[PDB]
Amino acid sequence: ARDYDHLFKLLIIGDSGVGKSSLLLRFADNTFSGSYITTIGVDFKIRTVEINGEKVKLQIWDTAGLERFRTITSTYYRGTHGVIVVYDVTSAESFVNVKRWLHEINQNCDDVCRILVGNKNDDPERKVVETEDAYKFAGQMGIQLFETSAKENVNVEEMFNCITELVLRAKKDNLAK
Amino acid sequence: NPGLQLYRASYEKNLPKMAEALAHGADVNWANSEENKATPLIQAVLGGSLVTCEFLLQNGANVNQRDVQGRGPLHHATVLGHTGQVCLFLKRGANQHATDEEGKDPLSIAVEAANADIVTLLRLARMNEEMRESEDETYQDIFRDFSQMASNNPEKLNR
Ligand SMILES: Nc1nc2c(ncn2[C@@H]2O[C@H](COP(=O)(O)OP(=O)(O)OP(=O)(O)O)[C@@H](O)[C@H]2O)c(=O)[nH]1
Ligand SMILES: [Mg+2]
Repeated sequence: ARDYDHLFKLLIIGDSGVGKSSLLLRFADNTFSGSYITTIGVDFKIRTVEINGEKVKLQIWDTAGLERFRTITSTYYRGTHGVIVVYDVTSAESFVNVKRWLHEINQNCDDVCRILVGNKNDDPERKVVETEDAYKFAGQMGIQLFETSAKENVNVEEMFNCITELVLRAKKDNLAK
Repeated sequence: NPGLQLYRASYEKNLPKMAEALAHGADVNWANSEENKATPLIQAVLGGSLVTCEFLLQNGANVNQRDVQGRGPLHHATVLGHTGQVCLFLKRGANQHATDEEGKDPLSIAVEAANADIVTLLRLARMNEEMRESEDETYQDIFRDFSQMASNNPEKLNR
């Protein structure tokens, strides 16, 4: 018996600059700074949500995207229930690299929920990863995709609620009727 | 001057001489008024030895006691990149929120140094603080996280 009814670890991964920390701050504090502060090692937020009469505590880990500033890889993945994989819809490279991030998950995790996030969807003139192409890819991987803007606060709450429900469902599907 | 003998032997990783100083009545928390009120445990940090830090803590050293610039053992270990000493101090209840007289805490120092390993230990220890404050799945094993990190960085200015 604890303060929460369920505890889940969520891990945010993806290339440097794509908006991982910004998505986390928007969800956690409803703020967006506009400034870029490079994540060194790891950062985190702990937040609770109420779902179907139960308190769910989210321990949300935020990785450094730059290899130079990452710690030992197994530290990020250990105990993870859900992984949030982020690219930047204005950066083709960040989307190309999604398959590398998916490989990293597979080398470190046996059985986790996943969600794909195309962030910075707030400037049509600089968008290079088209919605349809991203959804097609997501479909082939069997993973849900959300296109978000941490800056404009679009689909951030929806994305975090989705991966929360996925991990809750994964847990409950293994418990009694 | 048994305190001074202990102080010197701590830098020098000399546990028998440390023990001898203690047997003669050295204060394990002796402050050297001639050298910024630094302590045996701060000397142990500067000397780079983990086992010397352990010995002092086992014999009653205050893990938080500061020099005259307001810098404790954890501050100094962070500045020198002594990852193993940072891990030990965090597990022994060191106050990582302490700021020195210039207003800096260990996390700000580690972030400015872009030190992934030490930032990771400091942040995961904070996560444990936050998990506890709301009141193992709830408890990060930072030793396990430390166990495959480098114990130090010899390219950093240190011994
Ligand atoms: N236009 C726009 N910019 C964004 C958005 N989200 C983040 N940014 C900007 O993108 C830059 C990088 O944001 P971060 O959240 O720090 O990126 P990150 O993935 O955490 O980067 P690393 O910590 O280096 O791995 C910052 O300048 C942000 O203000 C967004 O939704 N739209
Ligand atoms: Mg970041």
